[PDB]
Amino acid sequence: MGSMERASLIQKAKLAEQAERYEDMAAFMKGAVEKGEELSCEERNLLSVAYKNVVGGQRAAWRVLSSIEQKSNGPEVREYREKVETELQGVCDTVLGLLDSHLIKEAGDAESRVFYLKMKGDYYRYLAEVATGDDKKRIIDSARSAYQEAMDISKKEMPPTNPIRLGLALNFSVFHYEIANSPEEAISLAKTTFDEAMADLHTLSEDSYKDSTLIMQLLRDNLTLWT
Amino acid sequence: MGSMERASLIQKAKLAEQAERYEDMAAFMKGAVEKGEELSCEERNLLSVAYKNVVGGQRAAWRVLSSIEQKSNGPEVREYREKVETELQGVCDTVLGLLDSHLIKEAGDAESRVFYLKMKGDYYRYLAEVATGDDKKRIIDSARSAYQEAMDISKKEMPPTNPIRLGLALNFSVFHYEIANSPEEAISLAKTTFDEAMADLHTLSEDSYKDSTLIMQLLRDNLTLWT
Amino acid sequence: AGSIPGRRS
Amino acid sequence: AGSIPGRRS
Ligand SMILES: *Cc1ccc([N+](=O)[O-])c(N2CCOCC2)c1
Ligand SMILES: *Cc1ccc([N+](=O)[O-])c(N2CCOCC2)c1
Repeated sequence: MGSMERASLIQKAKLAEQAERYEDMAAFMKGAVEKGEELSCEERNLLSVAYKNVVGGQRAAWRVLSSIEQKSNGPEVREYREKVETELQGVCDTVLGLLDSHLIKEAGDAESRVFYLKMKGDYYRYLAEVATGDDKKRIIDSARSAYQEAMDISKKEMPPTNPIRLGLALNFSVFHYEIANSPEEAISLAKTTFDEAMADLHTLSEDSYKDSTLIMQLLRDNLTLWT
Repeated sequence: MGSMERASLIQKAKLAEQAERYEDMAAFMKGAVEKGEELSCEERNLLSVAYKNVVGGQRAAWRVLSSIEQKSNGPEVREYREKVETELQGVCDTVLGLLDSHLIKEAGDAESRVFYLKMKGDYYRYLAEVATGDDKKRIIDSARSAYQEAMDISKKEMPPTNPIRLGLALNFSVFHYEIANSPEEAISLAKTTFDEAMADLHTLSEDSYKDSTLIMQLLRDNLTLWT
Repeated sequence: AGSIPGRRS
Repeated sequence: AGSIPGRRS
């Protein structure tokens, strides 16, 4: 995308979202990141939406194929599951590479730095979902380390109702429950996050209240499933 | 896909359908066609499902972008609509090329020949949806000619309740209404098709009755919208 | 209006 | 269970 203007890449990413062309959207946003400038709040959201949709389709396909493969146990199911898995890993490596070159190092404000470190935790988490063995251990630790740095910043620099802080806590709790075999840590984090947000809702406008309570309901939904 | 066994391509196309990986499914079925053997009934259905899903996503995206472009009237919306349009045309040309090299010429039974000629009409119809000008006229005539040959065979060789015959008539009626500016021909074809199928339902088993009445309801749904 | 949906085997 | 859906801007 080197020959396209940054502003045109951003405009086309928004059009691709409306057209539900998420692979295109991700390619446009990768091109925008590679222009080398920092991303605004809205541009960060476009980057995240694009790749979340791409990797989300891959994860859903991998789960279907992994289930069929487990039931079977010719080479075809394993070969095709491996093909999807390699593609998924490639997308995760691409996102992680954008974060490392050079989005995180240039992110100084809490809102940008927390957002990117949460993304780093998420994409290592998606790698962990398909990893097998000792490779799994180092990938799991990379996810944990990114989430933990984001949590430390968010608790120092953001109010407990901030939607990014809430979504980080939600996703770190899912990491604990689904990846790290720590369901008690997942439940404790979700409960403490919910309760501290509740106590801060009185400070918010009607619109901010709506944004925060929407994510709080997701924390509650997980707590209901886990307890 | 030249190095993969035909049977493995078919198996992987079925897995790709279950995983909702329709681009993969279409690539596997293209590879299977290119082995040079005729396709069974089930294999023809896999080919059609794969490409229908691929082109269906492209058509939906093209319609979103075309609507935005019409409302606007920078170059970005037009450029991106053109990109999607070129990709859509490439998929249609690929399908048409498989039919021409060499699926139609080897199809001697009515069920296979009607199926492929209906596909030929459909993919020329999708080309016509995005065509502008005199190119539109020849593309429209190519769709009409394919549908007409399929209709002539189907009326001679298949009962009026045959699902392929019914779906051909449904899609040719849509061609008349949406492409050829012939709504009266569309309505007449849908009505005659429905009525002649009704009168033949008494000959069918419970399972065949269900298959035929499902497509008859689609004819009725169009008639309700058009009258 | 509606053609054959045809998106499921 | 459920992470941030995050699939719509
Ligand atoms: C063109 C046509 C007519 C009928 C049917 N059908 O009875 O299912 C189809 N199917 C093709 C395979 O995918 C589902 C639709 C197509
Ligand atoms: C990680 C996170 C937390 C909160 C929100 N949010 O309040 O919307 C998001 N969004 C990112 C952009 O797409 C929708 C979700 C993400």
